[PDB]
Amino acid sequence: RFLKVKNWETDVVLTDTLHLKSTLETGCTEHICMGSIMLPTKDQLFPLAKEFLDQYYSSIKRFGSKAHMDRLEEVNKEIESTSTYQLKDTELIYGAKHAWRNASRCVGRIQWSKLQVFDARDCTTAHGMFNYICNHVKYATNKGNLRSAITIFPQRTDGKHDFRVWNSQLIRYAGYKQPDGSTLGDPANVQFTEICIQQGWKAPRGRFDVLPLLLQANGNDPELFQIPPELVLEVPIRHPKFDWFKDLGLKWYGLPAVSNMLLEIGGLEFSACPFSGWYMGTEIGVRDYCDNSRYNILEEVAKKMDLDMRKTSSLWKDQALVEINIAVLYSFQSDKVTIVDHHSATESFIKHMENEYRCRGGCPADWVWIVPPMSGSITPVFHQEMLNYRLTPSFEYQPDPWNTHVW
Amino acid sequence: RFLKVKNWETDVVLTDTLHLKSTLETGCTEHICMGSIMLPVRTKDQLFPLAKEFLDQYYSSIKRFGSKAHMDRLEEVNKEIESTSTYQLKDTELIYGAKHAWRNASRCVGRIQWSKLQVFDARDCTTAHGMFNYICNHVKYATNKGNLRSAITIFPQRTDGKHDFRVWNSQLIRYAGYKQPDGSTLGDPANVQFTEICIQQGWKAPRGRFDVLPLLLQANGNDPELFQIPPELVLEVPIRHPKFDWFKDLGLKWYGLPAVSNMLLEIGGLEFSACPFSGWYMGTEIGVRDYCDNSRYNILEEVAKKMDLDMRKTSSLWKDQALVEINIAVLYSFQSDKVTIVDHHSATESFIKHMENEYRCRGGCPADWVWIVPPMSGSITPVFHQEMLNYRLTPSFEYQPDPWNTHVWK
Ligand code: HEM
Ligand code: HEM
Ligand SMILES: N=C(NCCC[C@H](N)C(=O)N[C@@H](CCN)C(N)=O)N[N+](=O)[O-]
Ligand SMILES: N=C(NCCC[C@H](N)C(=O)N[C@@H](CCN)C(N)=O)N[N+](=O)[O-]
Ligand SMILES: C[C@H](O)[C@H](O)[C@H]1CNc2nc(N)[nH]c(=O)c2N1
Ligand SMILES: C[C@H](O)[C@H](O)[C@H]1CNc2nc(N)[nH]c(=O)c2N1
Ligand SMILES: [Zn+2]
Repeated sequence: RFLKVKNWETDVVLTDTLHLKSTLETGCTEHICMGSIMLPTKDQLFPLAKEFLDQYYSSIKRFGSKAHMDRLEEVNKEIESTSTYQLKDTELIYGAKHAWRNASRCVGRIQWSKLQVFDARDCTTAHGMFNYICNHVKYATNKGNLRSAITIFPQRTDGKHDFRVWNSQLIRYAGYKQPDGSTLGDPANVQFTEICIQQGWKAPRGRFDVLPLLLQANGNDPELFQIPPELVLEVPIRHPKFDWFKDLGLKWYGLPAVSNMLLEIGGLEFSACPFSGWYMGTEIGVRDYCDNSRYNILEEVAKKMDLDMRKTSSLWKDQALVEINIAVLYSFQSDKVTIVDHHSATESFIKHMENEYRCRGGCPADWVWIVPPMSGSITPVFHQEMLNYRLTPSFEYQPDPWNTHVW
Repeated sequence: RFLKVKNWETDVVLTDTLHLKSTLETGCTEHICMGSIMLPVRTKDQLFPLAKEFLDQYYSSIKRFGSKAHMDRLEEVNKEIESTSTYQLKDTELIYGAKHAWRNASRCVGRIQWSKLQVFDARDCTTAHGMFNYICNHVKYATNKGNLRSAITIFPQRTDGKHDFRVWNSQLIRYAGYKQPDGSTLGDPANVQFTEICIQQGWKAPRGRFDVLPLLLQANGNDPELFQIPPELVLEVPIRHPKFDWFKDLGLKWYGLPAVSNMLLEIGGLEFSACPFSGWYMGTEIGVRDYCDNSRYNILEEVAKKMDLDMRKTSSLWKDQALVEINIAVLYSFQSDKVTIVDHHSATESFIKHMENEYRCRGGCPADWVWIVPPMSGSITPVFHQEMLNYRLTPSFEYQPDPWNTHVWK
């Protein structure tokens, strides 16, 4: 069927047909919606490959051509013989860009076509991975004028020689459990911060300690490496009015770079595919800084602002939230590092949605993730109906390696 | 089947078995989620089973399942249906049914209060004047001089579909909206079409910014009739700020009694098309949506200007700053006038406790995340971090088409 999507603020209705080409399941049923759940063979492979090549050739206006047919046969014979195949550089680039295009939880997809792809399929070791990663970080950071990029390591073979980056993001802060029973640094990384020590790392036991990369190549045991500090761009956070702010001693890194997902293109699985773009202000100011299970800093900021924290209805938490997020943005813009506010980013997404609807017939989107964690309804996406469904190529979740690795 | 739901802030995991009793569809499929879509005359045939299901739930709730009283009621209803094609609920079943439609309302964050609902039985009502009297009594009881009390008034159920009782207003109390020839709107933009119908029907509009609309009431399928709610019965709150003395000069005020009046209440297969209900406001409803939605009063700029915020660029977060103050004001004004209201922090925290309680004593709590999470400060409320399962249980409150689109004028 053909579904319709309405924006309740502008009345604009869009019709969706792209969903009709969905393959994977959503987790929902006619009886129950799981829209808010965080995570709901040669014979198998060729179909997948064919589906992919078909869209690739269609995208380049050579659908059904001899080239298309030839390629389809070549891959067909390759799988039948090698039980797998290799993507052409062209198909690789198209695949990665589209996996981003299809990321229903990503609000910055208007940038999807401008992705620098780094082919690391010739990589064989952890030092090699480190080398490729350092080059990605430097390229993408670009002294503050961030550029989206992804580095693709060798695809899975027999699952016994998988490449993996154990970190969740290339750059994050350490987390240690203290005697107090409290947590020093980032609580979200406590466990990882331990496996780094349990492996050899010498933690400074600080509040913002850039973690070491834990790289795994060809199924081997992961190895540690410290990213040249000169390559980790960091922003000290200050407020454009509260000169006391700085004493909070807060800072964040400029490069968001998801490194634990799995990239699936034409059936092939790339288990190590770190990618990066740039931050939306709220990710740091609202989630990293104010989540109760994270740096949980609202109370401190509240106190220095000297506001009545006696009653929830004074909305001190909300007032502080705003100020903190004003600081994050302020600091990044001041240090000339790329960053986008939730207002501008959501506006962009709406524009992207409209482009996608008319040039592609739709845009899979997960409302639960697209709407910013603060000021939801004053951003346009809140009033925008969205249809969520899975399309390939795609970025998928995968088990944390330390729960699957056989040392 | 069992389903796990987890809170990513506390790691608490709950198990849901309640969903096994969901009959109605959700709009989603194994291939598509319609979770953010706002809205995705029965036969004797499908009526008795609907009745039986309900009566079994009722008798089980009172620990009399399988009793003689239970079996006789089933036989009594079955006969009545075969005989008259419908059936009447006992007062007790009506009350139980009403409370459960609220208890099952997956988009309602105030459900911790479900068991305390005052049900007014208006099934003996035959005319619009009769409806007006019932509604006046409901508004006065509910308002209770500012100490709000949850209530619902239930008018006669649908029979053949040509004799429906309907409250044409979407809420018993709402402000008029007027579109000017220059394209701008005076009052509340959301109520413009309804305001026009009221004028066409004879209402003398005072054409101001906060004019309480007249009730347009339809009884037994007849053409609707106009009634003005006694002003002394309509409690309102002037909006001022704890620190901004100029806020009061924005000329804002809101009514204190929220009362949805356009939903359909379904109990045991029976359809109640006019069932106005009221509780009390969560601050953000007024402060974030009614006041700051671009298509509503939209006061962000004017408030931002007076605060002398940097409006040159969005990254100054002037909108976000103005938003908090306005919401501080709404809460402050209500508490000062001693009119019940709840802020989003307290409301969401209570809902999590209610939800956990429901999972243990009931096996679940259908909830719509998209609606439950507040329109501001989303992630600093516990619900944002809570996984929820949405499904439909009856009894329930359902949407129904606006009456002006279906009514056959006499
Ligand atoms: C350049 C601007 C970019 C912006 C502003 C942006 C913004 C966002 C935001 C705010 C999220 C949610 C993060 C969270 O809540 O954890 C997100 C998620 C995501 N983005 Fe983008 N993104 C950008 C670039 C990228 C790139 C370059 C890719 C892919 C190559 C991408 C793929 C995804 C995926 C797959 C997710 C979901 C990850 C998860 O489930 O944890 N994003 N993005
Ligand atoms: C005790 C006070 C109550 C509070 C604080 C509360 C709060 C809320 C809020 C914030 C909404 C969302 C409104 C919107 O965004 O349009 C809502 C929706 C809802 N509530 Fe409650 N509520 C209360 C009492 C009730 C009562 C008395 C009933 C039923 C007897 C009820 C039934 C529902 C239903 C059916 C919806 C969804 C309405 C729609 O879809 O438009 N609520 N509630
Ligand atoms: N802006 C991005 N955000 C995604 C990564 C940052 C995100 N806020 C985050 O903390 N993700 C966690 C996963 C959150 N559950 C991680 N993978 O370390 N991506 N980007 O490439 O531009
Ligand atoms: N707090 C309540 N809120 C629901 C009613 C107010 C809501 N903010 C509102 O404006 N609802 C619109 C529907 C909004 N789409 C209506 N039916 O007039 N309900 N209550 O019983 O206490
Ligand atoms: C339970 C719920 O799914 C969870 O808290 C989601 C909500 N929306 C989100 N949205 C984004 N962008 N990122 C998140 O981590 C979440 N967490
Ligand atoms: C499109 C989207 O579903 C829509 O704007 C929803 C989102 N969440 C909501 N939540 C509540 N409580 N009330 C609403 O009117 C809405 N509108
Ligand atoms: Zn769904």
